[PDB]
Amino acid sequence: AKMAFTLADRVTEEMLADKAALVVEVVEENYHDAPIVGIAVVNEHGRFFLRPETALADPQFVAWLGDETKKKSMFDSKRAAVALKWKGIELCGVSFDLLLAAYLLDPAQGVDDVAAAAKMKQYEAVRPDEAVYGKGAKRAVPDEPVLAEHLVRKAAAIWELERPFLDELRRNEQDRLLVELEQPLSSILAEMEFAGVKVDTKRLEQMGKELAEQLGTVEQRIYELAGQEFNINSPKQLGVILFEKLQLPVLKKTKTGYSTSADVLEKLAPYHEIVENILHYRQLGKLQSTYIEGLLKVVRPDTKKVHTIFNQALTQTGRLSSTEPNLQNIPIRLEEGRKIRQAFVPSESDWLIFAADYSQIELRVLAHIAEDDNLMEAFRRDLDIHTKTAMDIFQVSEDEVTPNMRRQAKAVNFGIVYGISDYGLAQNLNISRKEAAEFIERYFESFPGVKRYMENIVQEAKQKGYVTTLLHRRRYLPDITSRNFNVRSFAERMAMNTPIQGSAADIIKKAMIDLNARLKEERLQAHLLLQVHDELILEAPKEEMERLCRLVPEVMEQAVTLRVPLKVDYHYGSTWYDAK
DNA sequence: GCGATCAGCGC
DNA sequence: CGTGCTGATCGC
Ligand SMILES: OC[C@H]1O[C@@](CO)(O[C@H]2O[C@H](CO)[C@@H](O)[C@H](O)[C@H]2O)[C@@H](O)[C@@H]1O
Ligand SMILES: OC[C@H]1O[C@@](CO)(O[C@H]2O[C@H](CO)[C@@H](O)[C@H](O)[C@H]2O)[C@@H](O)[C@@H]1O
Ligand SMILES: OC[C@H]1O[C@@](CO)(O[C@H]2O[C@H](CO)[C@@H](O)[C@H](O)[C@H]2O)[C@@H](O)[C@@H]1O
Ligand SMILES: [Mg+2]
Repeated sequence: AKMAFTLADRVTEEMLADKAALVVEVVEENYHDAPIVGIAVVNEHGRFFLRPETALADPQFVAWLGDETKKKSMFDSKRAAVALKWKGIELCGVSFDLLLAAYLLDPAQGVDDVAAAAKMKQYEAVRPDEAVYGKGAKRAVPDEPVLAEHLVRKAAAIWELERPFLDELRRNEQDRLLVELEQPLSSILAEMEFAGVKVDTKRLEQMGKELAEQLGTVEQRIYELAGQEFNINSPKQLGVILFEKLQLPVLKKTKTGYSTSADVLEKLAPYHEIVENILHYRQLGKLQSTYIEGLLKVVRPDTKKVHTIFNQALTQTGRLSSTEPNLQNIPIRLEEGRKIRQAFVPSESDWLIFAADYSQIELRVLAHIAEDDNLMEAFRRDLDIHTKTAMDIFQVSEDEVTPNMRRQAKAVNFGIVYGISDYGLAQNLNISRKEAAEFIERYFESFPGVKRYMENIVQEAKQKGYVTTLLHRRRYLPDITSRNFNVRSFAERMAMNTPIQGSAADIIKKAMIDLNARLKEERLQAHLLLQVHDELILEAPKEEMERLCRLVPEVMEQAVTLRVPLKVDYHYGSTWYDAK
């Protein structure tokens, strides 16, 4: 039966109590400068629905929203906070965010709406958002009666669920993680997203023109060498040309056909001149379609800024993700793509971009957690970790390490940092699974502490059912007991990797909170723009660079205290590209 | 229109 | 046989 509530035509005092579940509904997935379709408030006085036009124009309600002493419980408060920021309204006092609470309790559940979170506690008196709004082209805000009941039911669920969610977090020893880390970070992410990053669109357009030129040249060359025209961007069509018309060997196949991935094309290059051209085409095409045209599509015409959205409740490792646009994967490895970064500039005249990154934070975290004497000593001496790993696994002095040895040691470390299988390592180094496994073995012989940790963490995951990070983030691994070798092995690798990657996530998140506190104490105009897993990107007046060179690295390095030092490198320049 | 498949970017 | 995200193609 329907849920009782007052569909108010004006704001009343009882709607402004010092404790309430609040819903400020933004239906558009991208909430930047998006519409607020409705508001719901549930407190000790009852349940209320308010039309945005009314509430947001009412000075009492606005003041209530901005009053830090008036506590609010919400679901995805960042969405509401940002939508309100675009309307010039401040949201304060959010003491509980159900989305973040559910995320910390179990990232694997994929909770993306109130209904999903509520179902965790057998509460189902609320509908999934998709059921109410639909999806895709059929998505739309329903009539007021339907909308009002939905927002009220969501607010009611939040009101009822706060206590049980907080109680379980306390049992998991995650209450501080929510209240002292994720919730405060949510507000910082809101400011970053709202600020956005300025884009030199003319620069991007110029690069695009140039790429279009090169693409046309290589495209014709490809048809030339192929003896016919075909859709190069079609793995299917390309596969027929390469493996049927040109008879190149089939070294790898996909579930549906011939593989044409770069790793495969690399091996085929010697056989035909068309290959190198296909590779060149893939590189330029990726830049053109994804980084030039893609970025240009989401830049705001009025300010020339891009406003990403950081998904704080998605990854199972505790990392943040970025969308519309994704600003965590802008090219940097190859010089060609790297130039894309020249397009990201300061948002004000005479300001500069400042970037600071942790040096090998994942392996330092591993040295700390595993308490491996060799690895800890390596970082205490601040050694080149890849040269050092090569020295130990290949049993040679430092001057005996060749470039190829270091490359292979670096690939092994990559595998450790990301928890890839011996198969993954074999493909990465183009060697046999046996040889790959062989390197792993040599690594454990030289880093016995790491081997002990891996064995111990796997047993711990099996016994408790989950693994944890430095700040108590948790990840359940039900597959660790599977009688299927591949499935179980993956779970075991995640058991060892999550504490590493997840703790690194915990650290940079706390650094972000500590940094903003310091920037405020110092009254610096500098502010965060982006987080890219192990690095922070800021912009600030050129006159603040010297102070940032000392402040940023220090705050980041001191975020937590490990058995080994943390080290942060930094650079600044006129564009993101120049902050190298 | 929309999901599946394949590709490649940085972490 | 680490991952999330985005874009081009392809078949229903
Ligand atoms: O507001 C971000 C927050 O919303 C969720 C759903 O609760 O994701 C939605 O919004 C994202 C940003 O536009 C989209 O990428 C995603 O597809 C959409 O469902 C959460 O996952 C996220 O933390
Ligand atoms: O000129 C466009 C026309 O060419 C084809 C090949 O016959 O595709 C080419 O151009 C596309 C757009 O630039 C690329 O995506 C593709 O990789 C390239 O081969 C046709 O599909 C298209 O109609
Ligand atoms: O030989 C023991 C060694 O094998 C691993 C897998 O690499 O774990 C296996 O053996 C354990 C018993 O000691 C089981 O609990 C586990 O499920 C099974 O895969 C290592 O963790 C262990 O050191
Ligand atoms: Mg780094």
